[PDB]
Amino acid sequence: DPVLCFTQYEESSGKCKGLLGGGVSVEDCCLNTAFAYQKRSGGLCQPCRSPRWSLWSTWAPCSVTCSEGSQLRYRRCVGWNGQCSGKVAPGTLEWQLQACEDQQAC
Amino acid sequence: EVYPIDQFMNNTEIWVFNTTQPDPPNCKKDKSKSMTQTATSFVRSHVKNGNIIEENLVGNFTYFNDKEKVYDGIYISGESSGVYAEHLYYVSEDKKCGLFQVFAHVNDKTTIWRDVRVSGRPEEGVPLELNCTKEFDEYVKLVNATSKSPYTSECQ
Amino acid sequence: WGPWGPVSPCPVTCGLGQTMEQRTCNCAGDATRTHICNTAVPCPVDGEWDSWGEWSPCIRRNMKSISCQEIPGQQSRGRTCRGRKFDGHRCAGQQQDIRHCYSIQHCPLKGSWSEWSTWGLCMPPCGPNPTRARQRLCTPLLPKYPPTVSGEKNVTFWGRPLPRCEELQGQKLVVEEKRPCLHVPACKDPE
Ligand SMILES: *[C@@H]1O[C@@H](C)[C@@H](O)[C@@H](O[C@@H]2O[C@H](CO)[C@@H](O)[C@H](O)[C@H]2O)[C@@H]1O
Ligand SMILES: *[C@H]1O[C@H](CO)[C@@H](O)[C@H](O)[C@@H]1O
Ligand SMILES: *[C@H]1O[C@H](CO)[C@@H](O)[C@H](O)[C@@H]1O
Ligand SMILES: *[C@H]1O[C@H](CO)[C@@H](O)[C@H](O)[C@@H]1O
Ligand SMILES: *[C@H]1O[C@H](CO)[C@@H](O)[C@H](O)[C@@H]1O
Ligand SMILES: *[C@H]1O[C@H](CO)[C@@H](O)[C@H](O)[C@@H]1O
Ligand SMILES: *[C@H]1O[C@H](CO)[C@@H](O)[C@H](O)[C@@H]1O
Ligand SMILES: *[C@H]1O[C@H](CO)[C@@H](O)[C@H](O)[C@@H]1O
Ligand SMILES: *[C@H]1O[C@H](CO)[C@@H](O)[C@H](O)[C@@H]1O
Ligand SMILES: *[C@H]1O[C@H](CO)[C@@H](O)[C@H](O)[C@@H]1O
Repeated sequence: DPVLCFTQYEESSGKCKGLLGGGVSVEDCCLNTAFAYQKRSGGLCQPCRSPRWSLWSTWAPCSVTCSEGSQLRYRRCVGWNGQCSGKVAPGTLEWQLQACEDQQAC
Repeated sequence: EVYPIDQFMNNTEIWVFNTTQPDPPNCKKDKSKSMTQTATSFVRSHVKNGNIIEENLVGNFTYFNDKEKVYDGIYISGESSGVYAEHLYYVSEDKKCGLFQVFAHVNDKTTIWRDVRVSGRPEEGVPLELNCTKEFDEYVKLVNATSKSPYTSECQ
Repeated sequence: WGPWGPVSPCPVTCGLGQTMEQRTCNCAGDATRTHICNTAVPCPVDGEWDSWGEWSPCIRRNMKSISCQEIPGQQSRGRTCRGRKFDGHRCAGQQQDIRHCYSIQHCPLKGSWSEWSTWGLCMPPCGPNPTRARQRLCTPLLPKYPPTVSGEKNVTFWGRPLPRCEELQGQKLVVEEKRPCLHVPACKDPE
């Protein structure tokens, strides 16, 4: 199945940049480890470098009116031809849930 | 490596030949009476003002090593000098010399010392294996400890 | 439109590149048409450091045992250059990490109860009824050893002692409190 091959991956908010085109296999795209690929025209961009966890996102806001609430954060296994820490497959997310208080918790 | 304390202590008499214990009593020795699979029951003896004092103790075998396959230490409850733990860290090739880490706690002071112990009556003109005594001498030099021999030939 | 000219030589020496052909009006539409070219040659892949991993045991050359004593030993840990391939660069930097240590490995010590830790994370995240935990721990009374120099060099405490404290609420090592995390948002995947 042909993928979309890009010349650059953006380490921040992982996105493909510098489109080459769309009729290539992953193997040929990723012959260059600086490259990145996309499954089909607008989905998840995976870089061709070896898999490694991405940086945690910033904390999403926490669901409160005035009280104590909670908030989420995530990171993703991103890359190709391998596995991240803990025998995990590319694309798999890891989540962290933190308690939160915006105000004095009235 | 880890030498078995259950093998070293399955002998009739173990004498303390040298120690950094502050002001130790004379003729400190252990006499095995009956060892179990997880603990050894033994008699700890020493001399105080010419009087022989005997404590009937139980040392529960445990592991201080990482592999946790060979017993190398004992916990002791109610030892009169406050010794709560002993760790065998060296045994000589002839198996007559052994080096011990002794942990004691008596009235809000926990302290440590080391012993050279002999699995039998020490001899007069036969010194222990040079590696056994040399490691202890190096410890004494590196810690600025004062060493004393509780043993004499007059010990019963 | 004239005829398509030849495709230019692929401008890369490994992996994929973009080659174009041109035309001349001899005209609406494209004068140029680009293609992906495959070299079929893999590019070099630079190696990348693994993580250090665990410290080796604290030992002194020609001293069998240091534990529970104010006697510096030293320790090392290693990491491997992984993934270097098709003539990529070797890793830069030190392969081995070394430091001076004090061994308190398996030393039974008198303990006192620590103050409460801060609340941990909500576990399991996104799971059903996620709850977080905090603990009070039996901390051994740490020795006041000097961080002087065996050359001036640092000496770090290492090893897991076996701290002895009076029992607190039926536990000898760890007292744990749980608490639900409340008003848990749902883990909407962003794709
Ligand atoms: C031509 O020969 C190849 C074997 C490579 O050594 C090429 O260098 C590579 O050029 C690409 C840029 O497209 C980089 O991604 C690689 O890092 C670089 O090694 C050389 O130009
Ligand atoms: C997430 O956790 C910390 C920051 O909170 C960092 O080690 C890194 O950003 C990681 O991805
Ligand atoms: C989330 O937690 C705090 C924000 O309060 C920061 O350390 C950072 O924004 C992190 O992503
Ligand atoms: C380009 O496309 C084809 C050749 O591949 C022909 O129809 C013609 O040469 C055109 O200019
Ligand atoms: C050039 O492209 C094609 C010829 O192949 C036509 O659409 C038209 O002739 C244009 O000039
Ligand atoms: C090794 O050194 C420290 C770990 O102690 C970190 O910066 C990182 O894990 C590195 O691989
Ligand atoms: C060894 O030193 C300490 C543990 O005492 C940690 O920073 C880490 O485990 C390292 O590998
Ligand atoms: C446990 O720790 C110390 C005693 O070891 C005291 O602060 C208190 O008894 C606590 O429960
Ligand atoms: C933890 O709980 C409260 C404060 O959070 C206090 O009783 C004390 O600090 C304890 O360690
Ligand atoms: C647990 O609860 C509050 C709110 O999250 C924290 O600020 C604090 O760390 C406490 O241990």
